[PDB]
Amino acid sequence: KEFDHPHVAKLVILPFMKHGDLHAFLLASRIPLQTLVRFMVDIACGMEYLSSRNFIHRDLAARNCMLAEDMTVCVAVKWLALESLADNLYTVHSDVWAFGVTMWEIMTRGQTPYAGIENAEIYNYLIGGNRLKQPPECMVYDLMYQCWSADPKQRPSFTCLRMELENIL
Ligand SMILES: COc1ccccc1CNc1ncc(C(=O)NCCCN2CCCC2=O)c(NC2CCCC2)n1
Repeated sequence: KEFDHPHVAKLVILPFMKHGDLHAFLLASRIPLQTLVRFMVDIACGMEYLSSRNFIHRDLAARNCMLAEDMTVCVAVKWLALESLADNLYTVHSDVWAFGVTMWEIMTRGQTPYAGIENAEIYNYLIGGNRLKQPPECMVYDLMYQCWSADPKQRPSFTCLRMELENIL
């Protein structure tokens, strides 16, 4: 883990991050569409770097992304792909799933995905063709929705995700 990218947490023994994790942060602010999308580009650059080095993360979520003082985000069952729950299969494609849900957390400013649903009924709930809902006023919903295709080969790579997100400006 001698990785070095500005959207991947350095190994120093971790740096001190003035503004906390992105989850607690987004939660402080609830209790603009333009700052949230920048959050998403960051995590996507971070994730592009890791998967290029064939590092499979396995626990991507807002809680595990960190805001530095400059306010860039760096990357450090409710997030798990169909195939990770059913077959304990973890890949770039399930990491892409998790990002999808992180994209949703951001847009809900830190809501527990599938809030009124138990851990145990998410699978059943996901094979039903059901996904996380488009949050009240959200443009973006389409990209995160691709990230949760049943066929992991239809989920867009982190390079595509970043571009669709960078593009959206
Ligand atoms: C999780 O560990 C890390 C991973 C990657 C880089 C750095 C670290 C650890 N560094 C670090 N530095 C400052 C903090 C830290 O707490 N900073 C103060 C943040 C307080 N908040 C929360 C809402 C707004 C605010 O300013 C921290 N917190 C851990 C992470 C999640 C909960 C507790 N952690």
